[PDB]
Amino acid sequence: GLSDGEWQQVLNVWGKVEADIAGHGQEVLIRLFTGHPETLEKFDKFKHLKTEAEMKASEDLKKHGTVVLTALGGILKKKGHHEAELKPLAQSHATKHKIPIKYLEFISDAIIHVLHSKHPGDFGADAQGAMTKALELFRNDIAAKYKELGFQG
Ligand code: HEM
Ligand SMILES: [O-]
Repeated sequence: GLSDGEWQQVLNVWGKVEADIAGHGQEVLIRLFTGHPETLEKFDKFKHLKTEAEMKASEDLKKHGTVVLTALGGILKKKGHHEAELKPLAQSHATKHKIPIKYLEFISDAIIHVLHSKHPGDFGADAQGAMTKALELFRNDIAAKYKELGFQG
């Protein structure tokens, strides 16, 4: 798990996201979709986004980014005691949305990238370490639920 000190770093970093949830969420999704176009195909409602300009101009994409980061933030604030919050997300992503765990790895990486891009020089090595541990814990707990379901893709 994460130490108390690491959790404090995670939630300090998260304050930066909370100042502009929509902006961070949009950039995370655009980073995901442009780096990994297969992920866009999982979103019937974003499939029409044929260019990054279209992605940037999409208010519904920003809206979904808000939904995604709001959910993640609620999970992070539980500091690992997130079974109730995480189980339903894992199950909806496996059974309804059909999201392979690889794509959760991709979005975790996107979050780290966006944090550096939006806060260059203000996302220190300790902060990156702590946030990485938190995202790995999130991903790994989802992975356990995916295994229960026998879900791969
Ligand atoms: C940080 C990781 C993620 C979080 C916190 C998250 C959160 C959410 C939430 C809260 C919803 C709405 C409720 C639900 O259906 O469960 C949702 C819907 C959805 N998610 Fe995610 N998600 C994540 C990653 C992903 C990834 C990586 C993909 C695909 C590459 C994805 C695909 C979808 C799709 C297709 C929907 C339905 C969208 C719609 O048509 O309204 N999610 N997600
Ligand atoms: O999502």
